[PDB]
Amino acid sequence: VLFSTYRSSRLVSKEFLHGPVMRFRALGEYYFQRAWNGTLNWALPGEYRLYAVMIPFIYFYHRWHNDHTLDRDHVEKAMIMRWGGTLEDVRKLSAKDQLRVRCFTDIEKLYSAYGPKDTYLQPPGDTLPGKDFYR
Amino acid sequence: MFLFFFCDLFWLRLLLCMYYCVWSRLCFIVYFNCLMLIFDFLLFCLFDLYLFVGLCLFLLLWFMLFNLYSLILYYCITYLNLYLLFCIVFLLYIAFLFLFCFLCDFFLFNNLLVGDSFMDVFFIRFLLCFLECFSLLCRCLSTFLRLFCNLLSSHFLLLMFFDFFYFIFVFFFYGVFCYWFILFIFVFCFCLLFYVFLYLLDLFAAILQLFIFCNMILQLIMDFLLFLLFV
Amino acid sequence: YNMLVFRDPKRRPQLSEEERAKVVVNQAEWPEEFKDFDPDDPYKNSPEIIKGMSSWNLFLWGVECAFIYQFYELVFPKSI
Amino acid sequence: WCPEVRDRAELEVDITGWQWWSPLEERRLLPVRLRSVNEVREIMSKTQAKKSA
Amino acid sequence: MLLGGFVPRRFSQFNRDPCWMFFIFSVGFWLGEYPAMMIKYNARDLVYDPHRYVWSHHDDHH
Amino acid sequence: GELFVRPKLEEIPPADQCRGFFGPLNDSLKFLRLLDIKWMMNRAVAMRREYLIATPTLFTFIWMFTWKGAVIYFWGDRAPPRRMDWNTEETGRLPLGFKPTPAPL
Amino acid sequence: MQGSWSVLKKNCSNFFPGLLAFAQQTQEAYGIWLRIYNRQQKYGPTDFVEQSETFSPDYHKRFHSQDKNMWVDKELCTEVSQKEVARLMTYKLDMWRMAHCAGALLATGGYAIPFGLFWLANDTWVPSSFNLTGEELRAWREAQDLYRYRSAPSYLTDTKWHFDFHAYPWNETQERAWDDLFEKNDVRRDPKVVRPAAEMYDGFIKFELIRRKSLRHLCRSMNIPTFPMLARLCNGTRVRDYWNLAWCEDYMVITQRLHESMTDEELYDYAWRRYLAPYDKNLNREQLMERVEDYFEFLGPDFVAHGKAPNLVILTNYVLGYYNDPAYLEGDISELDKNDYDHLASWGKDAFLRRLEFENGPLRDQVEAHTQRLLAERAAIAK
Amino acid sequence: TKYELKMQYFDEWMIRWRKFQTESDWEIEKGRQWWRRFNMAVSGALFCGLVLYTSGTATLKRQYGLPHFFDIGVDGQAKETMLKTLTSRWRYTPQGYGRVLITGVPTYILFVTLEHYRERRRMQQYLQQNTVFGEQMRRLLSTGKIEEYLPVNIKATLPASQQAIYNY
Amino acid sequence: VYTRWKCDRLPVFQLKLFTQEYPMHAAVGIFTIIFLWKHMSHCSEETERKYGWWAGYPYWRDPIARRNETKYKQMIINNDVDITHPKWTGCSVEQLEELSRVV
Amino acid sequence: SNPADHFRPNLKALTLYAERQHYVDRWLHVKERWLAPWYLPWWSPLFQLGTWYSQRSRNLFLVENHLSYRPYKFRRNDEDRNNPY
Ligand SMILES: CCCCCCCCCCCCCCCCCC(=O)OC[C@H](COP(=O)([O-])OCC(O)COP(=O)([O-])OC[C@@H](COC(=O)CCCCCCCCCCCCCCCCC)OC(=O)CCCCCCCCCCCCCCCCC)OC(=O)CCCCCCCCCCCCCCCCC
Ligand SMILES: CCCCCCCCCCCCCCCCCC(=O)OC[C@H](COP(=O)([O-])OCC(O)COP(=O)([O-])OC[C@@H](COC(=O)CCCCCCCCCCCCCCCCC)OC(=O)CCCCCCCCCCCCCCCCC)OC(=O)CCCCCCCCCCCCCCCCC
Ligand SMILES: CCCCCCCCCCCCCCCCCC(=O)OC[C@H](COP(=O)([O-])OCC(O)COP(=O)([O-])OC[C@@H](COC(=O)CCCCCCCCCCCCCCCCC)OC(=O)CCCCCCCCCCCCCCCCC)OC(=O)CCCCCCCCCCCCCCCCC
Ligand SMILES: CCCCCCCCCCCCCCCCCC(=O)OC[C@H](COP(=O)([O-])OCC(O)COP(=O)([O-])OC[C@@H](COC(=O)CCCCCCCCCCCCCCCCC)OC(=O)CCCCCCCCCCCCCCCCC)OC(=O)CCCCCCCCCCCCCCCCC
Ligand SMILES: CCCCCCCCCCCCCCCCCC(=O)OC[C@H](COP(=O)([O-])OCC(O)COP(=O)([O-])OC[C@@H](COC(=O)CCCCCCCCCCCCCCCCC)OC(=O)CCCCCCCCCCCCCCCCC)OC(=O)CCCCCCCCCCCCCCCCC
Ligand SMILES: CCCCCCCCCCCCCCCCCC(=O)OC[C@H](COP(=O)([O-])OCC(O)COP(=O)([O-])OC[C@@H](COC(=O)CCCCCCCCCCCCCCCCC)OC(=O)CCCCCCCCCCCCCCCCC)OC(=O)CCCCCCCCCCCCCCCCC
Ligand SMILES: CCCCCCCCCCCCO[C@@H]1O[C@H](CO)[C@@H](O[C@H]2O[C@H](CO)[C@@H](O)[C@H](O)[C@H]2O)[C@H](O)[C@H]1O
Repeated sequence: VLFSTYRSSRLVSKEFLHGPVMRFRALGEYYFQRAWNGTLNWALPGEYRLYAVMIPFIYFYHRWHNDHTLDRDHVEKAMIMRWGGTLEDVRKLSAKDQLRVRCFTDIEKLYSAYGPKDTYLQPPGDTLPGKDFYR
Repeated sequence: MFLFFFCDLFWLRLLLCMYYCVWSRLCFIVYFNCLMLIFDFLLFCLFDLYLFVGLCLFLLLWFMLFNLYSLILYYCITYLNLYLLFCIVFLLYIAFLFLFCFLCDFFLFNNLLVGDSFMDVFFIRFLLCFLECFSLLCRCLSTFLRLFCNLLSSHFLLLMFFDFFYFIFVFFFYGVFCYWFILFIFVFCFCLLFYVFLYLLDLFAAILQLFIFCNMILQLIMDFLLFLLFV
Repeated sequence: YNMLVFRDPKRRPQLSEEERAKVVVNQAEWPEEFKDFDPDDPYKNSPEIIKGMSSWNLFLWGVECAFIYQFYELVFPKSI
Repeated sequence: WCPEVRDRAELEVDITGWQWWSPLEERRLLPVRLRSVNEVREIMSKTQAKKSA
Repeated sequence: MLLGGFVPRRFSQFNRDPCWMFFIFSVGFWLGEYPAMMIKYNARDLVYDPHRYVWSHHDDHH
Repeated sequence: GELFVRPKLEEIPPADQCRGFFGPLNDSLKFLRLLDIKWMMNRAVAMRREYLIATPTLFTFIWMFTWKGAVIYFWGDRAPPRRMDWNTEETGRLPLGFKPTPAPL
Repeated sequence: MQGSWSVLKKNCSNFFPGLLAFAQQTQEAYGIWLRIYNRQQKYGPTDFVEQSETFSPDYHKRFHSQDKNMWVDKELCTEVSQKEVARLMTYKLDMWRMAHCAGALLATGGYAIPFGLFWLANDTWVPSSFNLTGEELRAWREAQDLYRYRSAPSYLTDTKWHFDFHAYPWNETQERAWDDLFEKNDVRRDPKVVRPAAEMYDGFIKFELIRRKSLRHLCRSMNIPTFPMLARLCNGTRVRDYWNLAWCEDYMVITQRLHESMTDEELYDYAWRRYLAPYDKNLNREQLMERVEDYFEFLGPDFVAHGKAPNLVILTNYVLGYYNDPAYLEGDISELDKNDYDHLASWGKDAFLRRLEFENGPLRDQVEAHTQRLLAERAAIAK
Repeated sequence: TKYELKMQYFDEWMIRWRKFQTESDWEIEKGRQWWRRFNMAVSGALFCGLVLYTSGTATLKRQYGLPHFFDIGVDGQAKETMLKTLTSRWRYTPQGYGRVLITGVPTYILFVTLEHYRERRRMQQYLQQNTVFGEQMRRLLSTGKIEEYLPVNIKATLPASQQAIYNY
Repeated sequence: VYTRWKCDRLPVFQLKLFTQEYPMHAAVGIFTIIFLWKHMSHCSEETERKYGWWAGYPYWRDPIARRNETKYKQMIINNDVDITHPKWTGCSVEQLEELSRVV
Repeated sequence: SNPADHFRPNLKALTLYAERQHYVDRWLHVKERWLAPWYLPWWSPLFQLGTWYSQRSRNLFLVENHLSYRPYKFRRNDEDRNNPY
């Protein structure tokens, strides 16, 4: 009696936002409602242009998220640990120095397991600072 | 501890809303055998043998939205955890098993005692019944383990190969301008071939693994179905 | 033909050879977009979406976007 | 504007009748067609002979 | 299901459809980001961090 | 697999024909039928009541795979240690001079 | 039917008088049922009294057997009249709904009060005794008929789809009976043509093998509460008892020709309890008599001869076919002159659409000929 | 009276402070467990009896008739005796919801009543205890709140090797 | 005609689906949810340090310590707890004052 | 290691902590508040459903007499195998 269990109990008029809804449905139907757009379990459509458009967009936004939110944490950790162990110590550097450090981190990422090991293993006799430099 | 997070399907949910506000026919299904259990006419079953269709279709859609799109770089399989897959398979398998057990028909289990009366009951048939009862749960575990391991291994291999390709492409492309350009060209062609092969293999394997995942459940259901003949 | 895994659909013939031979071709009635129609290149005369925008121009636009993405921090670095 | 089909389809699906093929009913109804005039003559003749006897 | 749709015959036809225009733009981005990395990460003036031996992920995960 | 039809009363062999671990438990040994598990299994197979063998097994597995497995894993009592920390039975008692509150009345 | 404030006020006003009337009807119906049960236990067949077990051939689950667990008392008129039987049936329905409500109340204590408010706002599940005037009774009957309309088509479709998908009729007469059984109420079904479907479905599914979902749909269509449904042998027992009483009353009427002497309102009620005559159809005595005679004919001579009714599943489908109204169609035909995809006109046709129009348009033959000739020339040049 | 609402807090506190559980409280809880098992057994016996009484005549004949699994002779005698006893008199043999109610409602009522009165008995037992648990129970029933860290406030007894904390 | 999926609103259809179509599955899912929240809903501080942080635990600020400090300050302030009580310190107030004067 | 780190959820937003004691006590208070009113008799199935299973589990915990030691569920460090405390 308070709320109807039937979808027929309308809450708005039939003409509410008709135009924008028609534009949205036109956007949806033009490429999808076609004979050659036969989906595989609703997930893989038959239209080539759908792939061609959606794959790049998905990759783009995922990459933006990864670069500006996820890998940034590793980069900041490397900068902090290698240059004082504190955020203020890193901020004591200039922007150019931070750029150099971050690009070296990118180098390390690109090398991964297929590259020289002197980037993280100190050869004997090297004059550069060791692990106990800030301790 | 309460962690608040989100799945990686929001754009796909948006696309589903956009492209399925109007009806469309479906004619290609990853696991079609859930719709055709009976192949000989005049055979019928009093049990709700078509109850699995909706769950099958939804599971296929969900796992396809995750796994197939995971081939795109940086796409996350949010559900990729061993025990979470265990929970999913537990739900489905144990629900169907308890549906069969709540029927309170003990004769349904007569086939568990393998063999004929000729075989010794205690030393052969009983041991076989023990093994088969164990094998049901083992089938559940194998289903979930297979689904987990396939994705894990495929994506590990893809990540490693992509790392190697990035390394050689970035730090050895200058060889194109050098006298050893032929070696680099050969390596680059091999890497492209490997890239294409891996992508095709992963695409096929995802769908096939989903097919097998649904087929294990359907086999569980079919092992306890009995068909009457119309007269 | 194919572009990677995307294959161009081909219409199956519906007329028999006898009936087909009796058909008179009059390209004057055909649209200007499809004249000297070639199954192996049906879009050769198709109009460009944007006049003067070549495919190479878009490819170069993407390359420039990538170069910007990789080099902007080299010219306008920002502190942590 | 074809309500019978709509209602039958919706009811079949709502009662777990997902399948969209009915080979048996089609086999029962596939050969149905309006008869020719000669067939009508013959069938009326059989009906008339039946009524007479 | 890969049933049909517009298929450019060659590169020059990618401009005959907006979707393929976006696709070729994306391909250009993809392929041109590699030369950029070559130039940036093989530069003469690129210098390894002096404190690279102070800390590494290898010690952390170990 | 196929439909199961219960045997008729006339199709059920006599109890004396059943065999135990060593041999039939005929007259003067009938009361041993209760204790011989193999004889009971053979009798059930002869009477087509095979479920009595299969139903307890499967259910047991389920009961272990579902409820007792985790109960044992999370709340089970592990093996006792060599040096055992027994209870001195000194804790809990109220101290001398304490005035406990009155009980409800 | 949806709940409303007017019905809520009606049921709140008549709550206590309704309860008192229900108690009086309970006493009367207990007396009637005591008579009937004593007669059944004394003169009933051995199988019926002993409750013989009938198990399914697949999972060996017991259920009521129409032949053995249902018995028509041909000599019940001596002890119990037709009106008493109808009163018992109506009270059985009302008592079922009241019992479910009371069970909810006992289970949930005082937290069922808002659910009681939802209950009194609708006449679907209130007893008939809550109506103290003709208009209230008419509204209550309308609500019951609405529920029957809501529920029956699902049951009919379940039966028809399962049979047609898993089996086919043996002979032409069975085919005609099966096809004509599920026709809409706007056409008149000949019981003689339809009867063989009973034997065919007995060959397919007897009442003893009825599935739980189909049983739920049937109980919905019979205004029998379904929550908690529980095992299928409870509402199945309810259905068996109701139809056994109905068959006893039907035998009494057929033997004594009571329906001819039955008045208009009583005849309408008698048809309604058989799910033959909706009140919203405003049927006259001629139509009611036609439907009742068709029902008796469908029961067949064997019902009088031996008290054996046709298959209960098919009987329920046949009677509920009167609540299977034709699919609604509203709107003038002129509406078919409009267009549905005008909003896409602004988008035009892309290159692929233009190609498809060119190839498959009125010039399709010319394009096909040109393409085939060009391909043949290229193939010849290649060779 | 609803004793469970009061006793849930006390049980949780005892679990949190189970170190101060004297052997008397442990015996009380063991007795509670034993009485729960006894109530389960008697309720199950009542349910089985009601089921047997309401069972159909043909069902009883099938269950307590031939064949005999063991065929010792005592089995057949007992089955025949029970069958004759049940089938001699008239028995109300309902089906469906009626049998459900008849078999369950008495069982549920018996089990619930026994458990509730045993909970009241346990509350009384803990009230009569002269331990810190009894004092906590009395304080809970008096003030209506559970006073945590009570054992260390009133300095409840500790082992001789752990009295240093009270040394103040 | 009436169909659950077309005529009923979404909550009603959800209840019907999981009560008269897939009730056992819902029951099993609820059982599993309860199990997970009863046995797999805890994480120790050491576990958080080892695996709980994307790039690793930042020991240089120890956010766990700050979190616990805020927690305990809030609890003490809201509940009016005397942290100088002998039970917390194991010694009398006078002994505490003597120790403060000593150190 | 690094490849293994790619298999993590990428949209973590917030983490909340709560002691078992606190929210268990709050749940018990809610249950008492909803089961206290007189119009819900103690013999109702709802009340028994609410109370009996919890009482049984707590009694089983109290009756437990194990010869081994069960480390505290909510220690600060549960990763060291050779330190149950
Ligand atoms: C203290 C800080 C705050 C936090 C407090 C938290 C308290 C927690 C208490 C303790 C809980 C313990 C247990 C926790 C377990 C968690 C498990 C978990 O997360 O699992 C992952 C799992 C992830 O699932 P998933 O696969 O990602 O899908 C779920 C998604 O929601 C998507 O699924 P879906 O799409 O299927 O969902 C259906 C969807 C269908 O699709 C849609 O409807 C589309 C929209 C989707 C919205 C939901 C997605 C949210 C996306 C991210 C946030 C969006 C932006 C927010 C901006 C915030 C800015 C600060 O519809 C909806 O979502 C319905 C809601 C729509 C709201 C629309 C509001 C319109 C307002 C307009 C106002 C206009 C005013 C005009 C005035 C003009 C004046 C002139 O999460 C869940 O399943 C849900 C967990 C929820 C558990 C309950 C938590 C308690 C409730 C908290 C509410 C807090 C409200 C106050 C916040 C105020 C701001 C700070
Ligand atoms: C205080 C403690 C409470 C405990 C907790 C309870 C929680 C709630 C559960 C439900 C309790 C019952 C609610 C009241 C029902 C009304 C009485 C009744 O049976 O109506 C007849 C009617 C029988 O239905 P049927 O399908 O026709 O029966 C087929 C038989 O063949 C029928 O046989 P027939 O064909 O030969 O015909 C016989 C018929 C012939 O009679 C007639 O035709 C005359 C009319 C007689 C019935 C009149 C019923 C009137 C109902 C309305 C009452 C007024 C409500 C007012 C509401 C507003 C108030 C302001 O007479 C009968 O109907 C007799 C049926 C058998 C008696 C059943 C009662 C047994 C329990 C009572 C004794 C307990 C003793 C305890 C001793 C303790 C020792 C330690 O009952 C029903 O409609 C069934 C109940 C429907 C709801 C079911 C809900 C689920 C139940 C699950 C229970 C599981 C066990 C318990 C534990 C639960 C844990 C989860
Ligand atoms: C004084 C009176 C006299 C004395 C008393 C007498 C006895 C009375 C009691 C007995 C009465 C029986 C008859 C009742 C009939 C009416 C039933 C009914 O409800 O009809 C639907 C009724 C309308 O009926 P109608 O319009 O007449 O249509 C009837 C048709 O025939 C349509 O019919 P239909 O058949 O299509 O509808 C059926 C539908 C009925 O359902 C519905 O229609 C759903 C109703 C709810 C829909 C809610 C939608 C709105 C949601 C809003 C969400 C919040 C929004 C935001 C709020 C912000 C606030 C600030 O579906 C079902 O039947 C499903 C049943 C599901 C059963 C669930 C069983 C679970 C068992 C668990 C598993 C156990 C397994 C075993 C485990 C064993 C372990 C040992 O629905 C409503 O009126 C909706 C009311 C919504 C109220 C507001 C939203 C909820 C407010 C909650 C407040 C909470 C406050 C406390 C919060 C504390 C927080 C800490
Ligand atoms: C998009 C998001 C939207 C929001 C989503 C919300 C989130 C949902 C997530 C999960 C949803 C799925 C959950 C599924 C769970 C598993 C279900 C399952 O296994 O079912 C098996 C199975 C399926 O049921 P079925 O009988 O086969 O048919 C179900 C169909 O729906 C029957 O359909 P039908 O068409 O055949 O019959 C239609 C009609 C037929 O008409 C009738 O039958 C006549 C009227 C009957 C009235 C009821 C009679 C009851 C008789 C006694 C029942 C036994 C009592 C046992 C003892 C009590 C235990 C508490 O029946 C009705 O209209 C039923 C009306 C019921 C209205 C209440 C529905 C729930 C609304 C929420 C209210 C409670 C909120 C609590 C939480 C909030 C607190 C602040 O369930 C049963 O066997 C039923 C047992 C019922 C036992 C009582 C309920 C136990 C649960 C605890 C109750 C707690 C009450 C708290 C009170 C307030 C305290 C403060
Ligand atoms: C129909 C369903 C079909 C579908 C099935 C679908 C599922 C698959 C099936 C498998 C199950 C999967 C698991 C799913 C999860 C379900 C939940 C779960 O597992 O929870 C377990 C969970 C395990 O407990 P826990 O939480 O781990 O805590 C462990 C503690 O032990 C807890 O401590 P507590 O304080 O709670 O006490 C528990 C107590 C439970 O037991 C008791 O409380 C006491 C006994 C209760 C008896 C109940 C009534 C039985 C019938 C009475 C008599 C009827 C006939 C009367 C007429 C007689 C005329 C002569 O057990 C014990 O502690 C063991 C005591 C044993 C004493 C033995 C003393 C020695 C002498 C007796 C034995 C040796 C005799 C030798 C004779 C030799 C002759 C030559 O709960 C329980 O098992 C205990 C609570 C529930 C008890 C229910 C009692 C009734 C059980 C049904 C009996 C009738 C049906 C079976 C026969 C059917 C024949 C056709
Ligand atoms: C908040 C409340 C919470 C409540 C919790 C309790 C559970 C829920 C309560 C009730 C809920 C309502 C709905 C219940 C189901 C309704 C089923 C139904 O529709 O039946 C219709 C049906 C009526 O139809 P009918 O045509 O008259 O007769 C049926 C036909 O024969 C049918 O013909 P058929 O062809 O189908 O014949 C086959 C039929 C034949 O059976 C029958 O139908 C006859 C009636 C049942 C007989 C059951 C007893 C069998 C003998 C037991 C012997 C035990 C000995 C143990 C000795 C131990 C010594 C140490 O079925 C069977 O063969 C099944 C046999 C049972 C197998 C049990 C297997 C259990 C495996 C256990 C696995 C392990 C568990 C964990 C570990 C435990 C140990 C550590 O009703 C019945 O026959 C009886 C219904 C009884 C309902 C249950 C009453 C509940 C009372 C509760 C009291 C305690 C409350 C505790 C509360 C605690 C605080 C909250
Ligand atoms: C409807 C039934 C109503 C019954 C009413 C009461 C009937 C008369 C009393 C019955 C007997 C009571 O006697 C009962 O004996 C058992 C031992 O066997 C005691 O039990 C004691 O020893 C057993 C030995 O295993 C321990 O497990 C248990 O922890 C301990 O409490 C009970 O504490 C006592 O209460």
